[PDB]
Amino acid sequence: GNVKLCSLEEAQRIWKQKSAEIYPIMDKSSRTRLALIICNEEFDSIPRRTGAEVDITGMTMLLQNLGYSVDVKKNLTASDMTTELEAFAHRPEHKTSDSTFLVFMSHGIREGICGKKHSEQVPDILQLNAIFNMLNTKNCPSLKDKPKVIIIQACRGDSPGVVWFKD
Amino acid sequence: GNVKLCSLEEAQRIWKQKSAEIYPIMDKSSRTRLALIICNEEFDSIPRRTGAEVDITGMTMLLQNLGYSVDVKKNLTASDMTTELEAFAHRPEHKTSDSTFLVFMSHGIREGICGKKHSEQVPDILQLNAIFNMLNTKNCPSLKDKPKVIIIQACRGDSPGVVWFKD
Amino acid sequence: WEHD
Amino acid sequence: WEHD
Amino acid sequence: AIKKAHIEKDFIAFCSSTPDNVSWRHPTMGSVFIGRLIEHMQEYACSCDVEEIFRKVRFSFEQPAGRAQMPTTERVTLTRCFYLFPGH
Amino acid sequence: AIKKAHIEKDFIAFCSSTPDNVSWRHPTMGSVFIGRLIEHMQEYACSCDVEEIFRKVRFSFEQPAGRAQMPTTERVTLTRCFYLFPGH
Repeated sequence: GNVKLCSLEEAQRIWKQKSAEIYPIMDKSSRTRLALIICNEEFDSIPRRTGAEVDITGMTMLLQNLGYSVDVKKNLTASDMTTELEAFAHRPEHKTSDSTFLVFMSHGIREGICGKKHSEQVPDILQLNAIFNMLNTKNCPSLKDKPKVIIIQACRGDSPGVVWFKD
Repeated sequence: GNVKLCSLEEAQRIWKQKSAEIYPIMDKSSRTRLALIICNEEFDSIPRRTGAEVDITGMTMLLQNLGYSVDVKKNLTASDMTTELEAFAHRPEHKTSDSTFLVFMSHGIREGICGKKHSEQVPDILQLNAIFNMLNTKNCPSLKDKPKVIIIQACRGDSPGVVWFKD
Repeated sequence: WEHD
Repeated sequence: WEHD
Repeated sequence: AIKKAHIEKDFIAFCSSTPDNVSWRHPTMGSVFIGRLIEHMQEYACSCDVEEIFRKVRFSFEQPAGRAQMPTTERVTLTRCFYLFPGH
Repeated sequence: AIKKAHIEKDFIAFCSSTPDNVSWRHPTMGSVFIGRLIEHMQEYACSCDVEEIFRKVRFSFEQPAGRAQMPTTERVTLTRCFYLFPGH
């Protein structure tokens, strides 16, 4: 759709220049690509992430036009996120996929992503290494030798990320 | 020397294709590039890193042929490493450099690099985010908008990094 | 605008 | 060979 | 029989900001990171590999527009270029 | 006057292995990661940007030679390609 399509000619040119170092692509007719979007807009003790609805709509359409079946999940707790991940890692569609896209969107801190029931005194965060852990060769062999792209839209703390310089 | 040199012709071809998205290079006559190598071979309570001497010799020659003045430091403690870094961040040569290379080599764990006086019960490790912290725009403005490449040769734990699969 |  |  | 395989490989994270730092969001425009990732995706998916596209995104956040933000690519184990060959 | 700048930018780490995992070393051959980084550096510094060269290194560790190891590129904030233009 809105994605600028790759022409057969240029595709083979790309395919020619460095074939040996490209992740193989699975035929369009048989592959079942999966993608998972976890978005948290509603929180019990943190300001609502107003605008998420637009991000969701945005990513979903994109992934779909890229050839991915998009499973959307809203307002989960770390536990629920950890569960949904184990589920996604076990999906049968991966056996016939060539890559996968995981997308997280929610508040966050430096150590991890914030789940719906998170508070200052009682944590509810998903440690980043856990996502990498649940989708590796041991916990998800269906994706061995296949691209696993994680995209995260979350704060990494409170600092505004800037310093001043003179001029 | 042993580095395959870039020919003027191909250099400009590269310079032509996507000039706008290349980090600017400083004239060979005026730049003073700096590089720092911290290597720990001798340890007080861990098996000696036999072979380091060859890694050192290796990287040093390389960096030099790349156009870098290489400052070598051996067997330091986290403290000493943290000090040497503050020193390197303050060096005046950076003002007239276009990038920098930092190279660490020593035992390590998942959280950081091991210093000379490290033991199981009494830690002596340099947290990875600290290196990034000491060389950023705030603590080292001489390198703002300039490449800062960190290269680390260290264990990240004890796991052997492999799983079995059937075939 | 807000903080994420 | 050893572990680094 | 059996063979050994790498426990971790072919990964690539892409965060909206750098550690310790926040990311921006607008009530009727959503996250800048997102809207921008999409914009670039729609544009260069046909000719650039994912890593390159991510870089191009970081590059658009280079000049601090008040609501400063710097997207980070992390834990990359992609041993090859990943072109999305949209259109097939 | 004064302007704002990104606190963290233009960085790029490259570790010998992936988290939780060890890296190999030989008494008379040194670290594989190192000897290999060098080998590739000497070879492609003239035509490939640093990020690409790093990838090429990861790629040489793709087939597990017993002493399995997988080099990771981390905390990348390079907003541009960094060619080392050796020779000048």
